[PDB]
Amino acid sequence: AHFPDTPAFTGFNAPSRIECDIPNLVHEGTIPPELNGAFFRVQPDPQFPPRLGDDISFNGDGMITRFHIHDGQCDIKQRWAKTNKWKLENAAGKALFGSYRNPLTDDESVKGEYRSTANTNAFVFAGKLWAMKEDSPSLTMDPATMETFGFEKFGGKMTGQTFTAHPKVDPLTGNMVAIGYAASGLCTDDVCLYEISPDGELIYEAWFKVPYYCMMHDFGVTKDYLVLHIVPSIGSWDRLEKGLPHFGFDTTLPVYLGIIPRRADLKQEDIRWFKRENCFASHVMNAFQEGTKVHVDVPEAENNMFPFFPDVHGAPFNPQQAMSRLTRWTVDMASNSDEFDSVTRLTETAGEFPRIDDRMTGLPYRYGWMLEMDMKRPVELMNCLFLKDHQTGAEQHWWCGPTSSLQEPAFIPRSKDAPEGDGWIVQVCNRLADHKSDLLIFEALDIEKGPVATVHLPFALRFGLHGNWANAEEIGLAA
Amino acid sequence: AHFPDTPAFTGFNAPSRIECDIPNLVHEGTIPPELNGAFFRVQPDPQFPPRLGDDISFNGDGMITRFHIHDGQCDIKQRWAKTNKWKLENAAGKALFGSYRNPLTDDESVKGEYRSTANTNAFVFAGKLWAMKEDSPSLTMDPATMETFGFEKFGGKMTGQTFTAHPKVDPLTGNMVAIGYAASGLCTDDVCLYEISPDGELIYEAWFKVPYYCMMHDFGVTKDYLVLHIVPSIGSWDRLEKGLPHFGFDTTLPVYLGIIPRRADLKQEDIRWFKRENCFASHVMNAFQEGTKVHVDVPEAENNMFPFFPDVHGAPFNPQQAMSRLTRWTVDMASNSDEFDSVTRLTETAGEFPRIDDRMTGLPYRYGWMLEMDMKRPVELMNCLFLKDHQTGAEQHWWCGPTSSLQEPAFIPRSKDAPEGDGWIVQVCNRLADHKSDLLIFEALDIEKGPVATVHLPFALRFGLHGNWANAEEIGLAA
Ligand SMILES: [Fe+3]
Ligand SMILES: [Fe+3]
Repeated sequence: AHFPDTPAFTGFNAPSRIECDIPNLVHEGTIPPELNGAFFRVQPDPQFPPRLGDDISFNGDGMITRFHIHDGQCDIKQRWAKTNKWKLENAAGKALFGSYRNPLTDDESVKGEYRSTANTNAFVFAGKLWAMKEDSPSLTMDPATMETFGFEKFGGKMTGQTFTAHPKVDPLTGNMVAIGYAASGLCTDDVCLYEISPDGELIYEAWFKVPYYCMMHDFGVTKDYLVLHIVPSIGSWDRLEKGLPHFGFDTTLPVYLGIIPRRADLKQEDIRWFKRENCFASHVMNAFQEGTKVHVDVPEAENNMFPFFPDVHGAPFNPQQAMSRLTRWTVDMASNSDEFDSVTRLTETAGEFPRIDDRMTGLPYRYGWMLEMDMKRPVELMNCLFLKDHQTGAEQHWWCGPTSSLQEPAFIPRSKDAPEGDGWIVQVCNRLADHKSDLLIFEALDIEKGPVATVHLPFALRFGLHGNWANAEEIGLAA
Repeated sequence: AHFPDTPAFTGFNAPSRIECDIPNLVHEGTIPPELNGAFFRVQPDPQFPPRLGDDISFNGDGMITRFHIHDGQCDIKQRWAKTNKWKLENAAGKALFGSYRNPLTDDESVKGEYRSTANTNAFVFAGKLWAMKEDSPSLTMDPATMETFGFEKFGGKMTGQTFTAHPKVDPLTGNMVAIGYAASGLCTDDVCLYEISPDGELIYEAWFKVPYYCMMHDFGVTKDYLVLHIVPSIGSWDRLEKGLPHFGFDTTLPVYLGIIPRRADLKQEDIRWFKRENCFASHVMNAFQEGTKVHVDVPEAENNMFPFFPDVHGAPFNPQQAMSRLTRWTVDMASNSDEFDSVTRLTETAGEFPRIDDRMTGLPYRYGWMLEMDMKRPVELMNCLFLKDHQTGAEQHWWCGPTSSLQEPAFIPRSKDAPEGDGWIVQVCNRLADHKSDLLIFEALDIEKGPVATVHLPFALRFGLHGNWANAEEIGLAA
C-alpha cells in the first residue's frame, strides 16, 4: 500500500493493520493469579490509503486488541472490527468512503451505507463485544473468537440512526444506557435515549431535541437521569460543502447541561437545560444525584481541545487554553433560574480519559483515574497515570518516563462485592524509544510504586481510544 | 513468560512469537507486477524460556514467515513450524527439551523424541513447505495455509535418522538431493545420501562413512556427485557429558573434500577423499564439474566462525580469522595424490550466506550473491548485498546504511527459461533504529542503485536462517 507521507500516517502513526495471536507474552513482574478475563481496547488503523490523500486520526478503521489475562500470563488476540465499510473496501481493494463524518466525499457506490469505522470503544455487554462509533448503530462481535456479527439495531426496535461509543451500565439494574445524536440524519438536533436490558433487548427508545447540533460524544447517567452536556464543537452540511472539517469550535456559543428523565414516556417539556459560559468538555468521569441536585465530573478546558476541528472564526489553536482539569458541574433541579448551582475545579492536575470503578456508575464515588499531562516532566503529552481520592483530596501520580506515553486506563475489580477501587488498573504504555508497547498492571490504589507487572508486546500499538475489562465468564473464555 | 536477561533473549534477540496475517503491507517504490509467488524464510524464536536459563540463537523454535507478492503488493503470513517438540512443549506449558544438540539435558518425558526445531530452512519442493533442521527428518507444512503436517520419512523408505537443512534441486531431473549426517544416532560417522523425485517419493538412500563426525551442514551437488566438505567443528558425547557446547572447533585436524557418486549402488570404496590443511567453511555457493574435475565455491575462513562452538583447546574466539571470503576448491578425480588441484580466492569481499540462481545448481555458472561484511562502513555486521560476476570478475555492492543489517538474499527468476540471473533478489533488512524490518526487492543484476521496492513490516523479524522463493503455482496460491 502507498500511504501519504503526512503526520497522520507516519512514525507513531504508521499504519499497522496487524491481526495476530500471541499467548504468554514476555513479561516482567507478577501478573496477579486472581486475574481471569480480558482487556479490550481499540485503535483507529487505516485498512487502505485515504481517498483524499490525507486524513485525521479519528478516521482510521477500528482494530480491536484483546489482552486475555489468566494463570499469571497475558495473551494477545488482535482482529479487525469488520464494519460494512471495512467489508466493502476490502472487497473493492481500495478506499470508498472519504473524509471524517463527510458523506459528500464518499464514492457513489457507497451512498446509503453506514460510514462507521467502529473505532472508538471496545465494550462488553450481554455476551457481546461492541465495537463502537457514534455516527451509526454499534457493531457487535464475538468476544471469544473476535469474529464480527454486524450492526445492532435490536430487532428493528431501534429507529434512531446512531448509537454512542460511550455506553454506561447502571449497577442498579445491569441495563446499558446509551444515546444516539444526529438520530434522524446528519447534523440533526434529534437525540435518542436508549436503555438495553442485560439480555441485550432494547427496553425503550425516547426521542428529544437539543439546543443545537454538536458533538455529543459522552454523557452521564444517574438513577433518574441522562446528564447531557452541550458543548459547541459544531458541524453542519454547509461546513462539509465548503470542504472544512465536519466539526469546528465556536467560542461564542453558550454551554448547556441537560437533565433528561430516564423514562420511556419522556417529553421535551420534561427536560431542564442549565446554561453557562462557553468552555470545553468532552468526557465524563461519573455523574450522581444528591438531594435535588445532579453532579457531573468532567475534564474542563477553557477552549477547544481538538486542533483538527478548528475554531470556526479562524483563530489558531491554543494549547494552553486546551488544558483540561477535572471539574464538578452541579445543577439543582429545584433551582429557579437556569444557572448552574456551582462549577468547582477538583484538581490542578491536567488530564483526560477519566475512569472510575464502573460499579459506581451513577452513584456517589470516591476514586477516579485519569491520564495526566505533566508538562514539568522531562521529555525527549500524556505521561502519567493519575488517581484522585474525592474523600481525602489525596492525589497519586505515576510517570512513565521521558521516552514514553500512556493510553486510557481501565479498572478491574477484585470481586463483584469488593469495595470500591479494590482491584487493578491496566493500561497500554507506548514505549516510543523501542517502537513497541507494554501492557502495565497496577494495584489500583497504590500506583506511585509503579506497575506490579509489565507485559511486553513485540510490536507497537497505535493511538487508542476506549477500552474495558470483562471477566472470563462474561466473554465466553475459560473459568 | 519470564525469559532470561541474557544477550540471546534481549534487544534484537527479544523473543517475538508473532503469528499474524497482514495483506497489502505499507510499501515504497514499485513491486514488479510480474511477481506472483512467495518468499519463505525462517527465524529461530523460542516458544518457551530455556530449561537451563540461557541458550544460543541456533536453538530457537522455527517460526516461518511467508511474503506473498502478487498484483504489485506484498502480504505476510507468519506461523510456527509445529514440530513434535513444539507440540509437546505447548501441551506441557513449558520447555521439555534442553540445550543445543544435547539429549542429556532433556526432561525424561521426551527421551526418544525428535528434538528438531525446524528452524534452519523454509524450502519448497513437491507441493510442500519443508521446515528443516539437520538433526531429524524434515518437517513438512502446507505452503498455502501454513498448517503443519509432520515429519517426513517417505513411507518408511528413509531409514536414516536425520535430514539436511540445505537440500539442492538438480535442474536436469527436478530431483531433490539431500544428506543426513549422524544418520545412525548422535555423533555417528554414518551419512546418508538421498534423492527425492519431483513427486516427493524417495528414489534411493545410500549409506557411507566420513573421516570423522563433524557438523556437515551444507554440501554441493553436481550431475555425478555429492560434494561433501569435512570441516572440524566436531562434537561428541564426551563433550555433552562435560557440559560443553555440542560442537567445538579443532584447528589441528585436516579438512577433506569428499566426492561421492550420486548412485543408489554407492559403496565406500567408490568415494575419493581429498585432503588439505585446517581451515573453516560452512556454506556452498555452487558446485560443478569440468572435465575430470570438480569445483566447489565456498566462503572460506582461516579459523572457526562459530563463537558459541568454541576452540576445543580453549583459545579465545578470533574475529579476524573468522572472516570468510568466497573461494574455489578444485579437485581432479584423475589425480594421483589426495591433494586439492587448487584453492583460489575469488574475491577480497568478506561475506557469507551465498546464493545463486538455483536453476544453475550443479552447473557452470556466472552469478553469485552474498551477504557482505564491509568493516570500512560507518556503523552505529552484515551490512551489504554483494554480487559477483565470475565471467568478468565485476563486483557490485549495496550498503543498507549505518543503522541496519541484512539477512540472506533469495533469487527470483523472471521466467522458467529466462537467462541466468534475469529476475530479482529479495531479502529482509533489519531496520535496527526503528525496531522493525523491511523486505527489499532488487533488480538482481543492478543492485547498486538500491531496491526498486521496500516493503515495511510493522514489527521486527528476528535473526533469520535460510529462505526461498516459489512461484504461486508451486505452492497452491492463485494464478
Ligand atoms: Fe471518548
Ligand atoms: Fe546454513
